[PDB]
Amino acid sequence: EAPPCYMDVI
Amino acid sequence: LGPLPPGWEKRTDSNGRVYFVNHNTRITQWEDPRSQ
Repeated sequence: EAPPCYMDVI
Repeated sequence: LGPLPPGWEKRTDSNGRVYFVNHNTRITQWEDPRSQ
């Protein structure tokens, strides 16, 4: 898996 | 060991998994940048 998309992060 | 490089921030996702975000490049990754 990958970590969340930045634009989901912020 | 050592501060994060400028731009970087440690977070935890909604399941409890630690990741790292680089606010300059807008990339998130599991790997500690200090290990790289």
